[PDB]
Amino acid sequence: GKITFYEDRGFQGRHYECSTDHSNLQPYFSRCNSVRVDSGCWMLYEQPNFTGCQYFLRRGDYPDYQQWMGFSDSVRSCRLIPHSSSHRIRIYEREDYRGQMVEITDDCPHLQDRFHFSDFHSFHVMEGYWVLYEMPNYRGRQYLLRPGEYRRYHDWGAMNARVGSLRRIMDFY
Repeated sequence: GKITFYEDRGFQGRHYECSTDHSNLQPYFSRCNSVRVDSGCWMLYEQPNFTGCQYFLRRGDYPDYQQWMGFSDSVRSCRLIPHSSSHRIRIYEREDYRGQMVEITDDCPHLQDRFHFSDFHSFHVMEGYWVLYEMPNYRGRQYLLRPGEYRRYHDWGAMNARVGSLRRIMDFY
């Protein structure tokens, strides 16, 4: 993976070339107003130690933070998402894997209109890496879901339970 951060929009000003996870990007730049993703899928985080708002980026040019649905120009830590050869998640109606459940291996641009239930409060990621989104069609607040268990929204770093869509992370081309 290779990603480059730029302090000013349109790929200007101080920049930093990165090919690894970083828990603290503050030594290399103080703001991030544009990004070039040479390769790989990335989760960027507004605050150090993979905290605060999260944003999914993949190969391509992002001349403004709005292009990664940024809340601001803050980017202070990052993860390079490893490859997933398959994706499998269980979606549950209530917290702690209770209520109705559905298991999917594809993307879901609208949770509400698609299943036999209309409420979504816990997830079990069996395979692969996903991005959970606040709103349908992959908009709003973004949350990385890694292989593992998410009993309630606190587990995926949300301030509340609002969810709308689910996308597998895979490299473009």
